[PDB]
Amino acid sequence: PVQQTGGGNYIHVPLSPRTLNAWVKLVEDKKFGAEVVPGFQALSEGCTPYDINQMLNCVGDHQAAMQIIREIINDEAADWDAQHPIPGPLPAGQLRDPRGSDIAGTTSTVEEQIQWMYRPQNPVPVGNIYRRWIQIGLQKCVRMYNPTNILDVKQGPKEPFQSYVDRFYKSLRAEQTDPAVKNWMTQTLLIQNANPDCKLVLKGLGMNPTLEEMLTACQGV
Amino acid sequence: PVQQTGGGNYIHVPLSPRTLNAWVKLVEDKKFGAEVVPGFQALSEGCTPYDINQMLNCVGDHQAAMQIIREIINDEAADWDAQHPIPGPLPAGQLRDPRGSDIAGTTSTVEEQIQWMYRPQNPVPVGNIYRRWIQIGLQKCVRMYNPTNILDVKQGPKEPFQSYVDRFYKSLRAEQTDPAVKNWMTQTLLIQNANPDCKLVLKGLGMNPTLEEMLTACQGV
Amino acid sequence: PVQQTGGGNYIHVPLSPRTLNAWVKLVEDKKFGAEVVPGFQALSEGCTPYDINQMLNCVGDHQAAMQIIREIINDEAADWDAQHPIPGPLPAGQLRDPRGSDIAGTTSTVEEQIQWMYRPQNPVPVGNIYRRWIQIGLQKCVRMYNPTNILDVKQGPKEPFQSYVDRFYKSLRAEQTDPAVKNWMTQTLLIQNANPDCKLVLKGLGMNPTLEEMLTACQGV
Amino acid sequence: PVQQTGGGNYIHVPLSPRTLNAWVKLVEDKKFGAEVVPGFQALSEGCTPYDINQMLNCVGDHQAAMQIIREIINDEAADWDAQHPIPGPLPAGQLRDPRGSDIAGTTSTVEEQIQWMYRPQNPVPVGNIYRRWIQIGLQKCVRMYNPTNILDVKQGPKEPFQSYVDRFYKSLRAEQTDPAVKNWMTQTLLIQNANPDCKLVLKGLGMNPTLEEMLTACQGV
Amino acid sequence: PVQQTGGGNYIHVPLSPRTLNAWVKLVEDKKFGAEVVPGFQALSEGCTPYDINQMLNCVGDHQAAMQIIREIINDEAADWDAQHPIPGPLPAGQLRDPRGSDIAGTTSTVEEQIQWMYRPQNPVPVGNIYRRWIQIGLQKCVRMYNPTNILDVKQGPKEPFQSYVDRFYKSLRAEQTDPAVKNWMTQTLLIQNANPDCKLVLKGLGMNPTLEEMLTACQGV
Amino acid sequence: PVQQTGGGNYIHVPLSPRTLNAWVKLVEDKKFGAEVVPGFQALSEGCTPYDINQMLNCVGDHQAAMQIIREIINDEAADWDAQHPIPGPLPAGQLRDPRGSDIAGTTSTVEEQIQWMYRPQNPVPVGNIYRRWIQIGLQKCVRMYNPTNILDVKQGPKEPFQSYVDRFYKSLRAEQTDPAVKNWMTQTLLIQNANPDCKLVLKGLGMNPTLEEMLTACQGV
Amino acid sequence: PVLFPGQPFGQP
Amino acid sequence: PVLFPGQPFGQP
Amino acid sequence: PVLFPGQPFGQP
Amino acid sequence: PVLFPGQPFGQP
Amino acid sequence: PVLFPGQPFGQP
Amino acid sequence: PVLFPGQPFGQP
Ligand SMILES: O=P(O)(O)O[C@H]1[C@H](OP(=O)(O)O)[C@@H](OP(=O)(O)O)[C@H](OP(=O)(O)O)[C@@H](OP(=O)(O)O)[C@H]1OP(=O)(O)O
Ligand SMILES: O=P(O)(O)O[C@H]1[C@H](OP(=O)(O)O)[C@@H](OP(=O)(O)O)[C@H](OP(=O)(O)O)[C@@H](OP(=O)(O)O)[C@H]1OP(=O)(O)O
Repeated sequence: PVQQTGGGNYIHVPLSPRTLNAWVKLVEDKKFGAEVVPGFQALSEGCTPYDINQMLNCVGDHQAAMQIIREIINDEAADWDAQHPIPGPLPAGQLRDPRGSDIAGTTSTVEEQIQWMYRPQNPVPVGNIYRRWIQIGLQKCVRMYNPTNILDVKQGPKEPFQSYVDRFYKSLRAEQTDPAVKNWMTQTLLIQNANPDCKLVLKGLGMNPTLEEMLTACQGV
Repeated sequence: PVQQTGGGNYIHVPLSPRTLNAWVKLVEDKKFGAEVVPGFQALSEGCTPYDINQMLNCVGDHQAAMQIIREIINDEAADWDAQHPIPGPLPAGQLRDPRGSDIAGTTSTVEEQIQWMYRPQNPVPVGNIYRRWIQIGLQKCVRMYNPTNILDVKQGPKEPFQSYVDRFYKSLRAEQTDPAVKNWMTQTLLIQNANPDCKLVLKGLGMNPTLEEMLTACQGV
Repeated sequence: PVQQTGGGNYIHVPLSPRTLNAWVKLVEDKKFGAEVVPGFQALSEGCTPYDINQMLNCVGDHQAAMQIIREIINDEAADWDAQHPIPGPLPAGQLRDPRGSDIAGTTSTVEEQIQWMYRPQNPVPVGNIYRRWIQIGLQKCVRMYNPTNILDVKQGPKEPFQSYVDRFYKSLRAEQTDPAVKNWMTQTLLIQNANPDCKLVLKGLGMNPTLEEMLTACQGV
Repeated sequence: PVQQTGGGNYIHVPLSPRTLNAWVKLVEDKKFGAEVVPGFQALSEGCTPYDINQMLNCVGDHQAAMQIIREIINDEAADWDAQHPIPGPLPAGQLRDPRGSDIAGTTSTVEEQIQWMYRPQNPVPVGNIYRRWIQIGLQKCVRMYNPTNILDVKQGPKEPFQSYVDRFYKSLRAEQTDPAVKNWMTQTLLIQNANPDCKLVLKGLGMNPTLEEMLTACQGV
Repeated sequence: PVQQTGGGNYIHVPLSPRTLNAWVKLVEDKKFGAEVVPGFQALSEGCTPYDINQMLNCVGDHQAAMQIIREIINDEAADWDAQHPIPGPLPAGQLRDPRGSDIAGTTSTVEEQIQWMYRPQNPVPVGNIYRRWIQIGLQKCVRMYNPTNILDVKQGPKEPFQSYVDRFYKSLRAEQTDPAVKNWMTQTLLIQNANPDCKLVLKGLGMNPTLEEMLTACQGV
Repeated sequence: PVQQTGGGNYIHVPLSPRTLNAWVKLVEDKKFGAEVVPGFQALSEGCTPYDINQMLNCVGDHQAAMQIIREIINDEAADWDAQHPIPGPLPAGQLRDPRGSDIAGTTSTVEEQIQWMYRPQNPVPVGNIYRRWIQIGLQKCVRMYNPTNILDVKQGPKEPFQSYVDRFYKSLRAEQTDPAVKNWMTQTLLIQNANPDCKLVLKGLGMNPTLEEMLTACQGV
Repeated sequence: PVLFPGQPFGQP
Repeated sequence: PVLFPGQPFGQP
Repeated sequence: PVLFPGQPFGQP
Repeated sequence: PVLFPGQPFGQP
Repeated sequence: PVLFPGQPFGQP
Repeated sequence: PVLFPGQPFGQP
């Protein structure tokens, strides 16, 4: 991560062992669930890329998913390389304008990444950019591990309603579909994929019933 | 959360992993009990909205309840938007007056939320406002999960009195009814929903018996 | 709680989640034993009333006991209100002289409670006053839960002496009786409520035997 | 405990909940073993008397032992009261010269105890004095609970030597006997209280055998 | 490790007991897995060689592996000794230019290692150099313990595909072979070492199929 | 331990309860294994003698070993007393030149030990000297508890090679024999104390085979 | 009555 | 509508 | 007698 | 290709 | 003899 | 040879 010192200078520090261990446990216990994408961010906020690399280099399992994360990091970088091309010769020995490998911490170091973050001009969040790319590869992995469908989910006659909705809104969160489609799915598909006449008890509500109204109407139905 | 630096400036920091984990455990073990509403506040006091979002984005379950929390956040904001409408053109590039999305941290950032909190004039508690809205949606959820009634509760002949009162005052706390009604319920309904003649032993006390007098009078009765 | 900043100013901070959790566990495992009254104080020393409220608002059980604590807080305040009545109109917008609700943190805020604690003149310990009132209601609760009597306790023939004394001095601590009565009870009742001739072995000691002399004299008797 | 602030002033702070919990566990698991006397000191070093009181007011069991500790605190104080008698009238409102109750924290407060510790002249360690008195009462208690005798200990034919010595040096530590007696006991009694001819194998060593020489000579004998 | 003090000076500090314990557990539970090499680095970042030595001197088991680490440290040093030979007589009593034993902390001390790190000129990372050498000996050990082959791995008919790939990419990481060979192995060997016709379902993809395309194509095949 | 304050002064502090507990657990779980000698050092680095005493006064068991540690501390001191004899009369009330009891903290205090460590001239590491003496007595104890011989160790026909080497290099570490003897033992005895023809498979290597070459050659032999 | 029966402790 | 149904809380 | 029998340790 | 297949993340 | 047999380590 | 076989790592 990064700290500050007298005079306005900044320094590098280590990533807490407690945070590294918590990242690993989140990956193992949740088996790359959707929850893993934000747990990573909170654990890594105020950090730098070198540390983000170590956390992802500690997980010794679910290694296929990590290759999926790697395929993504190489792409986003290529886009940045094209969008932010090598400027050319640089005056004196000034720090190089950041490129695809530098944001990740491969062709660079922590001191250079921290210097870029507070470069007097063009301070660049090298740390935040590499986490966004990483969250994209984690989300692809969360889907590959659990490819269950929102439509596939169906209610059971001796099975309650709250839990069916629970399975429904949890599956929808993982998806990366458009918000309006999510809105239609959460006002139509849920009423549709119920028990034969439980669809009717949900429809008792006049229209576009709010979920407070639907979770109370079918309590013990 | 927020910290301070030399010169009177303020900065942003990360939300402790210990606090995120404790929020999740409070939600899972208590299954969104009433206790969850204040555990959230203590864990999140001195924080900012972005962090409150991550804690609520980590819980991977009880996702229906979270949609109920969302339905609430969108409403309270709309009220604020109407009460605090867009002022109009703003001089130079000053920070925008906060709106419904900004208080939540969606159409904004942490640095802007912290700057608003110490804006030299009109310092606004963007963090506290988003927690109050959130506590309203959590309370709706606590009720949906446990919709047991204060009147429904009844004492058993081989069942003690202290525990019946325990179930009674715990159920009353969750309710959002008026205080005078709560006062009547705690001086009448409790004596009424007892065993056939245990109502009489409670009434032995001259009138409006204090709970110290009622919990001791029927000990081993 | 409270912290200090450069210039001599003071600020507010959050109550540790570790302390909130430890207060709850002390209440649950000891079932409101006498030990609970001081565990609360140590956990809450250097704190303010708002935090003391959250700790007591987190416990989701033993809710009847809490109502007993509330009946007490309302009384002690009324006494303070009478002893410290509203002075009258206050110059300019100075902070109001504290009243019954303010000491608890209900009709007030943390910043006002901290300002009172270091008010240049009449600095008032708003935090310590609300904890003393609370310790009085907790002690009433400790007694209601365990109403066993010091006299009720009796020794057994195949039961040892040290443990009987242990049950005796533990029960006496909970009581709120006068110290001289406690002194008489600890020099007479203990010798009296023994086995038929174990009373005699304790009396072998010339008179007013010290507990070192009594716990060694009847070892293996 | 105590902390320091700019200008050379000192303040009071709370006693860690982790330290209070560790003191209780040391008392419960070791059942007031000799180990308890120094665990208390390490946990309480840099502290003040008020905190030492809370730790000893949290233990809810082994209450008889605590009365033994109390009988001791009242005595040592009386000695101090006689050795350090009330001086007489004190100029202006200066802090009172400390007495028996003040060292314990009963007729005093933490701020007065901290002020005494750094009184510009006669700085007095009020904290260390009350811990020494307390360690004397704890040691009496350690003996009352385990009154096994160093001489009572005897070796077994199918029982090893290292463990017998272990029981021997552990029992000797608890005793408060003179060092020369301890030296004689550790060069004579140990050889004497062995198996019929194991006394001889220990004596194979020319004289006053060192324990390295005795623990190796009878290995597998 | 190292800290800084007023004036720009630097000091030495201890290595956290939590970090020493976590290094040992990583070695014991993972039995010197590949994960051990980076866990060591994160735990030891911002440290000095003396501390790295203690962590490796605490592990009381897997001692053969440690000798392998030692054989490596002696070699890398010899190379440095040759590359950086003793300069000759040094002016006054200036600190000696570092040699093979000094980087490890054997013929030196922490204060000398910290002074070298901030030597006004030629500041040398004595700490980072000794960790790189150590990571080379750990990697040799990870291979000796688990010498399973990437080619040896084969899929089972009732065994899934994701897990086979998991065993494949985990084994490849441990290897120290060239990257292009790793690329060929991850685009050919994996399709080859499958079930008799599962090789064909993977090949359904037109060519050089990306792992996202391969892990989804054979889901439930 | 020791801390620093403004002006260049130094102070004393307490030893962490976490460190005291970890020292005890290292002694109990490893039963005074070789690992105990360095765990002690890491836990006690930056400390003073008084604290080292408390840690060793908390362990309530393995008390015979501690007497062995004591026999050693008294000797090393006597040597220091002779090497560093009482100088004679000291000017004014200057702190006494340290002696055998002072280095241990018996005839001295922490403030005097800290003052010696930063004595403007002849700053003496009173803390490090007492730990080296202590590590010598711990090593004698590690040997007394586990007196198994490097030569005594023998391989089994259905027993693997890596583990035999593991038992061999672990036993050698505990020994305090010369390094060249250790080198001969690790290039000869290990090949000798194998299975009847496993000695030959190890010898397949041309000569002085490195342990990497020996641990791989006999894998699955 | 500062805290009415059943009222969560603290600000109203 | 600040947070659309199913939208992870926080920035878009 | 600083602490009377059964008196919680500390201030009265 | 910043990170080649199987390459530990971070500096080469 | 700095520490006599059985003497708790530290100050007398 | 910086560290001889079996030599505890660190200062001699
Ligand atoms: O170790 P960290 O990741 O920095 O976490 C700290 C740290 O925890 P430990 O006690 O486990 O080491 C503090 O202790 P120190 O490192 O400063 O000794 C502790 O507070 P104490 O010092 O009182 O033990 C504090 O606990 P809390 O969260 O209850 O304030 C805790 O906090 P975080 O885990 O939130 O960082
Ligand atoms: O980091 P620490 O302060 O050392 O505490 C953690 C953990 O607590 P935290 O994660 O909250 O810090 C344990 O508590 P739990 O989380 O398991 O409840 C705690 O032990 P206790 O349960 O007895 O409090 C133990 O440290 P310590 O014993 O010094 O308190 C340690 O455990 P882990 O390293 O396994 O997280």
